[PDB]
Amino acid sequence: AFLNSLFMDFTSENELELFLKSLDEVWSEDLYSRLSAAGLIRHVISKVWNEQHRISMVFEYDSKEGYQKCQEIIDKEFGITLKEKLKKFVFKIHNNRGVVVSEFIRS
Amino acid sequence: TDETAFLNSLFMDFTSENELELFLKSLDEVWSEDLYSRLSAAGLIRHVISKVWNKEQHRISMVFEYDSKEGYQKCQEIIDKEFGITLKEKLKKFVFKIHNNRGVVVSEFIRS
Repeated sequence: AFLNSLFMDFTSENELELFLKSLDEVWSEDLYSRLSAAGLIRHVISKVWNEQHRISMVFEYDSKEGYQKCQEIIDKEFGITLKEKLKKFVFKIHNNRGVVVSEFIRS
Repeated sequence: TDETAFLNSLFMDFTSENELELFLKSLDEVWSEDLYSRLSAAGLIRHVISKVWNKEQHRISMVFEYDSKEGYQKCQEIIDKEFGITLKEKLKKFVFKIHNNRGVVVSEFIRS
């Protein structure tokens, strides 16, 4: 129903790599338990081959209320809870929030 | 459960909303279940098309997920053989640049 296709751009490859090797601390099991129960269907994190030190994150929600409930959780998670923990990384976020027009899913 | 190894999170920006709406209304001509059946056998796991809510742009996002990068390339071959001069010329009516973002999946969470 809803999907945020987000990109995180870092100032260096070393920053990107430390972040990727530190994922279980940022996107913890506890956080996923909460987001899961609030509407989160999937979350994929991938590298982006490039000039750019870019990370792609695609989030899929079962509804908009799902998206919003999870976003609040996420907004608080990084904007407040992990704020001081994430200052070691300088990065820029590009969000792409949208309603799903069509979807294909293999058997 | 299909694990995604390779992914493209691409986006397209149009010079007008009417053009975006027309492009959306022409996707069923492209992404037929017939084509999807053959691409899915070649490694396409998932394909999601979305209308981005952004007041500054007229944007469409697409996320293609593959079981492997080899699957991605076989799917590119299939797409090449699927369309020709008729699509080529339909796309000449539009103006947008595709922003691709391809790479290896590092982490995947799927619910339950």
